[PDB]
Amino acid sequence: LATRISNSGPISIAAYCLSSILMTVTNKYVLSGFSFNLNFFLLAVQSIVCIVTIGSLKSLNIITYRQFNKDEAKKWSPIAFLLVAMIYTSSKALQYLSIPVYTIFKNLTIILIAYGEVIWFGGKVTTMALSSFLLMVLSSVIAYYGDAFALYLGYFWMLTNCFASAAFVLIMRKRIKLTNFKDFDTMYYNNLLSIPILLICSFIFEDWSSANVSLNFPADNRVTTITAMILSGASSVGISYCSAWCVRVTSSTTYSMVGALNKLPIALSGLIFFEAAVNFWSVSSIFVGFGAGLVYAVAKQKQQKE
Amino acid sequence: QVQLVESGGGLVQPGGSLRLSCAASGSISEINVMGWYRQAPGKQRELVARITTGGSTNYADSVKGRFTISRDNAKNTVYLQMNSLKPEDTAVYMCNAHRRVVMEWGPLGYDYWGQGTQVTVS
Repeated sequence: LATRISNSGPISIAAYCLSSILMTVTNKYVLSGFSFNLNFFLLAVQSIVCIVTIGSLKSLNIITYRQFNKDEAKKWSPIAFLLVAMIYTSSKALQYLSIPVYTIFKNLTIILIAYGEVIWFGGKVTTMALSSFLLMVLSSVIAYYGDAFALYLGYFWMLTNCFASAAFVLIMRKRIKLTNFKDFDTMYYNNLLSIPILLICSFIFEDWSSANVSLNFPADNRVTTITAMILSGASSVGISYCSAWCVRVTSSTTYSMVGALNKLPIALSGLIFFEAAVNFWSVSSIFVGFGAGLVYAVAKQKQQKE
Repeated sequence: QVQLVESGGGLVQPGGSLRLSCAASGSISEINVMGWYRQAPGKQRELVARITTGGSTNYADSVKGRFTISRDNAKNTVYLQMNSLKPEDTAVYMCNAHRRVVMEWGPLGYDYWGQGTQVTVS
């Protein structure tokens, strides 16, 4: 059964939304009092947690993946460099821009990945599929509507994230095909190589002064900080496997569209389990986003039969 | 992105009282923790209190049972009621606000600091 599920399109999609829901729940509802402004060092800790998680499973003879290779780490380096490139540019994008404006631009990259898969991987973008891309941007625009230099750097660091996010999936999906990598080989290399880069970025681009260190690691609460630093990285194990799983089987476009649809369950949860407003500009954002997913799904059915 | 303005500091006799305030501004939906710090002259920052959206309050032993941090979601303000102020409580009190945002590879945190209100007890 481990093989039929491995080459399953719907299952990789469902497991990706579950792992994204689980990771967002942990970092937003389970860890609500957590404060940590050393971003790259905490993300480097996450990659350490995923490395020891699957490295111990393989050492227990449960799972299995390829041995580390010098000539194959040198060929995965561009993908690991791009993965940290999205991390750095998005952190710098959110220091001047908000989350609603970040999602507007992130839903404008699916139109760029969809048209990059056509050029590089061959194919076509149908009109039904295109109209679903504009219906995810519409839902973002509706949701959003409900210093001059600073806002120039907001869109500069946001267009660079658009290019790094699009290049990441297109280059990565190509490289899982000349290497015949499985979902554990991709997870192993995506994390092993990203540890040194994220640690080096945390050295130069983050504050390691005596006052910021004691503000991030208080001496009177060390078990709480270490525990929250590991629960924050144990929830990313599922999304690290299911991101590479989804990209391999379905597409870079489908993986990106599913990622955009992964933020609608969170929005609906706020409107029911929390106090979030139920105004027209927040209900019609969820309904329009659902129509975008249901139009993309039928669009691929027609494309499958065309 | 997020701006904090503090008001309430001043000179109070020993054993007196003081209430500090800290109004947030900007994007106030991603803020999860907001607290108070003090920097005695010649020393580094110390924690005075901490509150989160959910009312979980963290204090310091030296001020436990005296200071009371509270929040007001109507105007996004945090107060700090400082009773029985001994002279060792003189410092510059600063506000904090943590912005946490979650995306497809992990969370991100941004700390915003207020302006600082000088509190002198004598």
